[PDB]
Amino acid sequence: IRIRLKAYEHRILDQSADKIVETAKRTGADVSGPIPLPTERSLYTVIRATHKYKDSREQFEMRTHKRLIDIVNPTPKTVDALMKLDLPSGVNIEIK
Amino acid sequence: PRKGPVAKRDVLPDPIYNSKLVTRLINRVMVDGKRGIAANIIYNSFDIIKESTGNDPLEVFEQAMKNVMPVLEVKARRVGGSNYQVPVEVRPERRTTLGLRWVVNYARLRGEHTMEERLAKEIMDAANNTGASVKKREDTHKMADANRAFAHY
Amino acid sequence: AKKSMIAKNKRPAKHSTQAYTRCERCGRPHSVYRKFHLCRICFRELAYKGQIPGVKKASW
Amino acid sequence: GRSLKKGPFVDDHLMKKVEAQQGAEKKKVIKTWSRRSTIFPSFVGFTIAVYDGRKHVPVYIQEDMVGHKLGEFAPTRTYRGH
Amino acid sequence: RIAGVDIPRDKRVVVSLTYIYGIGNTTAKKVLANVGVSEDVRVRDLTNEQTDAIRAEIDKLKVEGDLRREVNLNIKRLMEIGSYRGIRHRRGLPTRGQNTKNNARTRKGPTKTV
Amino acid sequence: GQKVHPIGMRVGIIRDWDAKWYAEKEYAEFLHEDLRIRKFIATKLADAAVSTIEIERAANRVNISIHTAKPGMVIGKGGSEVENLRKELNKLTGKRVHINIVEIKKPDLDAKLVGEGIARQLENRVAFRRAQKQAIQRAMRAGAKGIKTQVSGRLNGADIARSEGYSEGTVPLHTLRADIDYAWEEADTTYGKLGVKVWIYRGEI
Amino acid sequence: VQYSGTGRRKNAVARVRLVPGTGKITVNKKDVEEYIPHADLREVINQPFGVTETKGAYDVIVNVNGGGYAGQSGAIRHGIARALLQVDPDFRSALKRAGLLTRDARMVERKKPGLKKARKASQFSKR
RNA sequence: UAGUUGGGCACUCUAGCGAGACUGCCGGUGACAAACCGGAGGAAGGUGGGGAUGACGUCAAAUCAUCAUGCCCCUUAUGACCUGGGCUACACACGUGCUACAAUGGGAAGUACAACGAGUCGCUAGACCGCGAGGUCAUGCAAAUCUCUUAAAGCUUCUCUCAGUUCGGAUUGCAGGCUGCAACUCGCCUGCAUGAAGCCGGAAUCGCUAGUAAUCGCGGAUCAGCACGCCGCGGUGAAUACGUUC
Ligand SMILES: [K+]
Ligand SMILES: [K+]
Ligand SMILES: [K+]
Ligand SMILES: [K+]
Ligand SMILES: [K+]
Ligand SMILES: [K+]
Ligand SMILES: [K+]
Ligand SMILES: [K+]
Ligand SMILES: [K+]
Ligand SMILES: [K+]
Ligand SMILES: [K+]
Ligand SMILES: [Mg+2]
Ligand SMILES: [Mg+2]
Ligand SMILES: [Mg+2]
Ligand SMILES: [Mg+2]
Ligand SMILES: [Mg+2]
Ligand SMILES: [Mg+2]
Ligand SMILES: [Mg+2]
Ligand SMILES: [Mg+2]
Ligand SMILES: [Mg+2]
Ligand SMILES: [Mg+2]
Ligand SMILES: [Zn+2]
Repeated sequence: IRIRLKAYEHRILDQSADKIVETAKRTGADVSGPIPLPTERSLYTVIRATHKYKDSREQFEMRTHKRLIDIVNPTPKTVDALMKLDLPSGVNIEIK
Repeated sequence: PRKGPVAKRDVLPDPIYNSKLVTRLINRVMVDGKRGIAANIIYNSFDIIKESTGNDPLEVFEQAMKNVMPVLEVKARRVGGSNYQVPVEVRPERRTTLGLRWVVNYARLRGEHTMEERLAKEIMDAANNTGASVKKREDTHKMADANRAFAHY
Repeated sequence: AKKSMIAKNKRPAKHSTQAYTRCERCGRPHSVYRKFHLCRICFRELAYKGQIPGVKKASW
Repeated sequence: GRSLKKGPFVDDHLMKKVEAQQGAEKKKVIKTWSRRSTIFPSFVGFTIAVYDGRKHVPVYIQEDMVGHKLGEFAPTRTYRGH
Repeated sequence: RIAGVDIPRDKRVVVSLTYIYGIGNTTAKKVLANVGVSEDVRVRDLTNEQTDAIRAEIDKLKVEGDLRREVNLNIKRLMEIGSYRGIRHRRGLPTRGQNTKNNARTRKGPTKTV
Repeated sequence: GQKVHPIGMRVGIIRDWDAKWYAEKEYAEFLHEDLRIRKFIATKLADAAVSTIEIERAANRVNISIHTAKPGMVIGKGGSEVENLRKELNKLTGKRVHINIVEIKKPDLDAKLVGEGIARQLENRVAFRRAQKQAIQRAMRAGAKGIKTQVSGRLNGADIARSEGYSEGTVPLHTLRADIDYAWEEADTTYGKLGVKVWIYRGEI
Repeated sequence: VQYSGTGRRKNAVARVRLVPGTGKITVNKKDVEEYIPHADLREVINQPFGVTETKGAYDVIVNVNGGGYAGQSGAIRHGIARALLQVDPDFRSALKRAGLLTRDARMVERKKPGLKKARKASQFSKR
């Protein structure tokens, strides 16, 4: 089984990863990871002013930190365990 | 700058002649950071020198530098309502800089089709104490001598 | 004529190429980000407020 | 240019008008706002009053004119000089 | 010489052919391919037989006065029908839609300071 | 010269996003749904002392944490008011809306609430100096390490607008670690808008 | 027995391995002359051997990627110096005084907003 | 055939947690200070490089056309719908850029090395047709997995031989490709044909102190389509700073 975690904040992301790994390991399944993935970055530059004044800009960046988990020899309990373990809303989670 | 003299960045010696002066010449001839073309041109010029003359091109080029490198320059000074030139001894770093700049500029201005050909010809003439580069050095010393009255300044 | 323009933009366009984006917050036609559906002005305002998830001042 | 597979372009209303007047002993001016419509061999011999943005200018169509858009034959803006 | 124009002698055959009106570098390559003549050989070296074969190929192609007459008829046609392009041609302005506030010097001619 | 937004400067350093959700294909839709939600709440609870709206999304569900200094007023009797709010928000959004109310202890340390108070008083034609002075006093009593306030516009109906401000303690906007709250509020008067700006520097993080 | 090293220059990273031999160098399964056809660059690569007096003693196998040829050459040089430290600690003094061990930190400076390059500014006319 | 497969994560890499640089230590100067000069060590030394960050205020500076708003004006019209046109005009003047004027080059062939980023009706493999722009079938990928994406300068050979040219690529003719309901006004791109001025630029004026200038490409936002502009990335990579009179 494969689990892809994504979040805008690596801190909460790592907390959720710890929870996933701990619950799987407790349920007896073997887990590979957490595997950091290349964090995605998107950049936006906007004119700071509302009218003319092209030179003065400001730059915003949105970062997506991603983690990967691979569960091996999944017990029947682990599948429902990893669906009961509910992550904070700030983390997007994918399974397989 | 205002604070004071800054450090000079070093140049490693040329790979095949084992000289820093050759590397500086390569840099001078380089354009748009195309050091490959620059180094190739310099080596071809030295090959032509070793061909047209049986001597070592490096020694020939050092002789050309000796002939072209100035000794007294003129620095402009604004004295009240009058601005005029003043003779000034040249520090050795500026000597090499002027030598390379003059040689390369007049090499580019020569009439031969290819730059390495022009460069080799100019180097040989300078070593022979003739050519545009030596002429420019003569003019520099001549201007310095004419304004020699201002040495006290 | 901003209100009528906003209404017409909301309505389906007669031809596909006529369809264009306006800042859904203020209706500005220019500089509308597809990801956020906001003009540059409104994007910067809300991003400062911290109400756009993930976005933050860039620096590198 | 216009893709060959697409074929020539003409506004349907203009084409319908010229078609209706094909069997006409004497052609009557066809008034169109459509600049886009391409001229056709059928269009030959007709006088078409094309809108220029302020009024319909008549143009007599000929086999020499065909192959071009109508709007090109009606200038938009006037420049007398300085 | 070949098509009524004395092509340069020293140059390579492909370039000498380009000197003919209506023939560009691609067309020169094509005609030489048909005739079998190598591109590198100079025209002065080219044998009279190769020159005759080249003449045949050019005569197959349209060049010089024929080409010029064709283009002038097209331009005359636009002007006579009074198309927008014809008016551009008549008044010496860009036909292809360029902006004329600046530049346009090629069509306009030398600047007039007034 | 201009200054960076005090909150926007620290978002992602010590302050966190209010819209606490992640989305890729529905990012724009969710963002605009949140904006409409915020506007609707602002209109609805204008009289209540609502400051911060934190929105979390869980699949079709939407959890909304509303911080207020008047939780009783927001809730109503037996949750009647919060329930009416939920139904209206469900109609608005088109999905299940769960609402969680949070009590704003120490309202004197909230930038938006302090700014709102000053704007209300200006609308009622209180002396701007008096409004700002008492706001600063209350904030310092609450324990803010520093506070700064500013009012700009046609003060007292003057034809020439100007800006008058006051401060107390420390408000080092350039110190990133400092927990400085900020908010801009407008008071609609007879002569036009007056801008109110409040900076509140709490215990640094 | 192989002595490993990692070198970096600009965006280039070079994993270097020294194996005793005749001084032959191979990069990405290809000889140094093929890969880096610039004699000056090749001499740069061999500098560490010269200072350590270990000319010809060690053959080098390098897996390098990123950056360009000059950057990858610098990375090879850095990795070679580190590999020599593994071979003999006493080379540290000569290597350090030659400055071969220092990781050249000069990277590309970011383009600034409003400036055409990192420092180049748009041409300015007063009136 | 392939990092392929098995196998291993060692290395690189990725990304969390940390370590590291503090004038911390050594010597000299200094008013027993601040501090300054030099040294050792170290990847990095004195703010290591760069970014973000912009005090009170100044110019009744800019914006009532992002938005909001006091007051004033219009209310079958200064409001609203539609087609077409204009904002793209062109005796002229200026700013900012791109391309050049050639041999440190042009052309042909071969060969090598990046980074930042984008991708669902979106990136599109591979194959076939096309001189080409592209087209057909069709594959993988919501992506460190697939693709855009073998980057260009570069290096190696051949050719051109100082020519307004094999430089230059404007304008123009014809013929096409796309996108789109539609390309005349008024898109970008392709082929053939044509082959403009231009031979390094007066007075004057601009940027830049190192991975910088110079130069070379690559990506992206807007976006059906359309950039020499903007934002960002990497490749190659210099010259000079005596000095503060002006
Ligand atoms: K738009
Ligand atoms: K135009
Ligand atoms: K201009
Ligand atoms: K690490
Ligand atoms: K307004
Ligand atoms: K107004
Ligand atoms: K101007
Ligand atoms: K430009
Ligand atoms: K060549
Ligand atoms: K058009
Ligand atoms: K585009
Ligand atoms: Mg559009
Ligand atoms: Mg010709
Ligand atoms: Mg145009
Ligand atoms: Mg004013
Ligand atoms: Mg104005
Ligand atoms: Mg108004
Ligand atoms: Mg305009
Ligand atoms: Mg010439
Ligand atoms: Mg500086
Ligand atoms: Mg660069
Ligand atoms: Zn907006």
